[PDB]
Amino acid sequence: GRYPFPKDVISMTGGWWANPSNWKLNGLFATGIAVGLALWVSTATLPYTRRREGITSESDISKWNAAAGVWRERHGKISTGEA
Amino acid sequence: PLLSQEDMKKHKILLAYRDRCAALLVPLNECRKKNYYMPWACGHERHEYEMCEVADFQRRVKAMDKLKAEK
Amino acid sequence: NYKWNGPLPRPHVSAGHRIATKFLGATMFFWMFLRIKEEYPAMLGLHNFYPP
Amino acid sequence: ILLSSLYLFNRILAWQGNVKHFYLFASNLLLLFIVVLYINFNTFSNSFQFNFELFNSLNPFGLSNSDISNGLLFGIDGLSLTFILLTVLLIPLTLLGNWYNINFNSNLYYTLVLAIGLVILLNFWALDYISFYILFEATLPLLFILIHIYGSSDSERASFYVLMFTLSGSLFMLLSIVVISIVLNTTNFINHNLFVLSLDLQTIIWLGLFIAIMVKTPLFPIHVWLPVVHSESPLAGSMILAGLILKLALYAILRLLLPLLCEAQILYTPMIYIISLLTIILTSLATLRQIDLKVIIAYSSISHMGIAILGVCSNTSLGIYGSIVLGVAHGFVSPALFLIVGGILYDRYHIRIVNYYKGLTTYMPQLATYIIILSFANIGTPLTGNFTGEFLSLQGGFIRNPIIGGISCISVLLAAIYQLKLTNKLTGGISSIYMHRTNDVTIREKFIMNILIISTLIIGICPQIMYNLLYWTVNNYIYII
Amino acid sequence: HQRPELVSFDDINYNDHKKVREAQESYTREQFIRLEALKTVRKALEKCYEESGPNHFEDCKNLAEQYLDMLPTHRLQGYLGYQRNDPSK
Amino acid sequence: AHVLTKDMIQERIVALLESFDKVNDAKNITATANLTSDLGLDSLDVVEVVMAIEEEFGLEIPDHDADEIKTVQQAIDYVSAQPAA
Amino acid sequence: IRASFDKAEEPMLGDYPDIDPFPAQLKNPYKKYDDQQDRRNLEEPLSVNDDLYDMWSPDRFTHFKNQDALKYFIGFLTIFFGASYVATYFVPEKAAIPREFPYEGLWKESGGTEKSKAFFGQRS
Ligand SMILES: CCCCCCCCCCCCCCCCCC(=O)OC[C@H](COP(=O)(O)OCCN)OC(=O)CCCCCCCCCCCCCCCCC
Repeated sequence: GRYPFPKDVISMTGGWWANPSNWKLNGLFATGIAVGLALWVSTATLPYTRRREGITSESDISKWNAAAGVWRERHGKISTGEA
Repeated sequence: PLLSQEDMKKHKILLAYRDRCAALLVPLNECRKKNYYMPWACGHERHEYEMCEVADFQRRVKAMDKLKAEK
Repeated sequence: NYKWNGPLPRPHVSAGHRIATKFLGATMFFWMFLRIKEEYPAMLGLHNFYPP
Repeated sequence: ILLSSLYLFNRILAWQGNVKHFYLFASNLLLLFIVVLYINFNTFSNSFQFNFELFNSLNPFGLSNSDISNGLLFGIDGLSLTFILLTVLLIPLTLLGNWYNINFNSNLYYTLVLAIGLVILLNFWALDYISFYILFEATLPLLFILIHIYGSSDSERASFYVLMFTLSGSLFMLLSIVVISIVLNTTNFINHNLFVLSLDLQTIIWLGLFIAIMVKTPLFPIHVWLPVVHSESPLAGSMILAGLILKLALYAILRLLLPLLCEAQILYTPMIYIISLLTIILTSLATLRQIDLKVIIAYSSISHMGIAILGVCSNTSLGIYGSIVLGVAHGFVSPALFLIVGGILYDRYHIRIVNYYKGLTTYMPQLATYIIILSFANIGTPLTGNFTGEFLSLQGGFIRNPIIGGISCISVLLAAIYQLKLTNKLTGGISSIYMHRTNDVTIREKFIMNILIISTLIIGICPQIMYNLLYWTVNNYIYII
Repeated sequence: HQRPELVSFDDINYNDHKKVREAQESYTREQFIRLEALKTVRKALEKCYEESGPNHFEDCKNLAEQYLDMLPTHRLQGYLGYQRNDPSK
Repeated sequence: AHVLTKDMIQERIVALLESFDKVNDAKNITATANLTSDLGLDSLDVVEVVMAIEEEFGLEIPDHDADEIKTVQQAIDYVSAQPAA
Repeated sequence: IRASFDKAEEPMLGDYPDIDPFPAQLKNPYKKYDDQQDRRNLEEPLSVNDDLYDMWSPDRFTHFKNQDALKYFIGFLTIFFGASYVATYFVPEKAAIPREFPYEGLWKESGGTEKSKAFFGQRS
């Protein structure tokens, strides 16, 4: 069941069977802070979100690969296993 | 009919799936996308691709039969 | 715990737990039956894909 | 100003009788002053900025504007600024951690502590070999006196160790510094990479410099003085020694050795890697069979310094940045662990034997939480600066030599072993029968430990915040043709 | 935005410290620019890969080969190697 | 939860001994009865009894203590002294 | 006294009790002790290598001897690995040839180039 425990021991977890007499009002405060933090961050991190594909166009991709080939030709660059 | 290289890229077929009938893979994957990969749906397309793979594996077992016969 | 070294009484179990047991067992058996019926050829192994 | 401030000091002493409030105030002012300096520090330049010269012949007692410079040079770049900020952060906490447990000759004790802190802070400002060496040795008399008077039972032997081992290394450092002085006739750090000594002479000078580095870091096999000196030092001595004086070694490598003896360093690097792998593996293993709390915490520092060395001689930007970050994180974490073992447990029970301690969670849950957090920080949990330092140092070491760095990756495991083996016994089990219940950690102790924890966490989640001071340094010392 | 003038170790007399500092800083800054080029390459490769998926090989071969090529050459190498050695002799 | 009372212990022990066969008699079993003397149990039979008692109350008796109990009162008090019974 | 490492320390003690060490885990747990969890009474002498014999020491198991347990461990591993390796020989052959792909094994699609088709490219 239960047993005696030293009352002077203060732990931020509450200690033994912590069940404060005003726990419902502190609970209202806690849930208010919870919704506030969750909503604030959900909105704040919204601009840093994006999808994986469809961000750039095929134009950019193909032109970048072509530019990379141009670079590899200006230098003397064979391909992997091309030997 | 064997798919065009361009078509096969355009549909973004996986490399291991790119075979003589990725042609039936394309509609099957489109159906599987419209429905939410639910088991009961896409039955016809799923069966169609499987029947490809039947013919496909069949030519393979015959090729191994011929190879075996040579020895 | 009235009786010791003696035959035990029939256990008392809540109505809800018996009803939950009946539902779970009925559902599992019925689902298994449905699955075997629907997949019998493929799960048992039939229609060999090799050429005859 | 100085006259007036001296008057203020005298009056405060006469009326209050204990200097320690004045010293705390002073050190806080010094911290604020250094922060102001950081504000006004230009980071888009690899040049020393707040220069001044002392004991020049034209003005022995003031600053020199002469066209001949024969005094001692001082000034800072980003690399010095980082460690200076660490120092001014640590000093007030060092004063505060002994706020109540010194009840005799207390004014002298606080004077010695503040003097040692100021000496190290000034040492980081030094810009030439001679002044660097002067302030590098100036601590030894203060440490000797402090440990001898305010130390634990075995403090006499501790004081003799801390003086003798460091002198032993410093005199070979002095041989190297004398050779440089007579060969170049210059001593400065500003332009000493411009002088290219013959390879043989570089190889000879490097020996004296690196012997000093072996004793001071320490490295295997001459590390045996550190565990003693730590265990019998008072709390301020231990915190200073672990958090600043060891980093003086790493700063010594980067400032005195690498820019001048580049080619000889390239020749000698595998020997350095042998010695660092030795120190890591062997000291980490030897930590398993210790029975004293402060001795175990002391042994942890040697292994972390071994990883730091492996980083700093890796000839890669990542290795050097990792060594610096690891030094800073160690300066945050190790003083906290020393605070625990030698200021909380030792001031409550006046014993350091491990067998007495067990199950501290029941009466002191807060102390147990602090122990858990600090130990997982010490063994290198990510989002702590220690992890960033060890990871980057190991990257540099693996690049410089794949086999040696790959083997050195065993430090993660070894550190976990000794540290968690300690904290397992300390926190859990049934409360010890040998000791009685005492108070939980107080407001002052919690304040110090919170400062250290938040510092290490801040640089652990975003280690980039140090880069603005160090992006020149990570290129100033690597030798690639 | 500052664009300090570029200086080389080869031209300068090492006895004017201002010029020597400028040469050291210029060399470092050029190394950092080279790094930026490497990172631009890598970011383009990441976008290429993420949008090409299964055919990323064909689509991104050029970028992948170029990134793998610039990796060993576009890191930091520090100025001490080149100021302390004259490559001519 | 579940808590036992001294009388419950005694009742269980009495029933235990009642069902044991090598006993002399069932009616003669007293609270202060000696198994060795009154019930005439063998050297090993009291051993069997202590094993039965530990198996019944779900405890474990060390060797030095099992042989110490000689009367049923000793057994009841011993079983009541153990918290997890 | 019993173990080699404790015997090694006998010259290194002068006027300290040469204790025979007994694993505290093997001390039967029904005796009473001043510290029940550590099964130690107050002022009991400590062996020089105590830290290897207290309760916090790595657990020791009594069922098999250490050497015997080693024999069993190595035996299980050897029999398993050897049986598997020998079983590799008595293996049936498959029935269908491995699959193939168009365009000389799609060597274009897995990167590849005309000059190097062996590195990248399927069975075709
Ligand atoms: C016993 C060991 C061996 C002793 C050897 C050396 C002993 C030295 C004694 C300490 C004296 C050094 C501290 C004071 C010198 C700096 C005074 C100063 O004015 O700084 C000069 C510098 C440039 O100033 P300026 O050119 O005049 O331009 C001003 C523009 N408004 O202005 C600046 O840029 C500001 C510079 C800040 C310097 C910070 C110094 C940190 C610590 C200060 C006190 C240290 C006292 C040490 C005591 C223990 C002994 C080491």
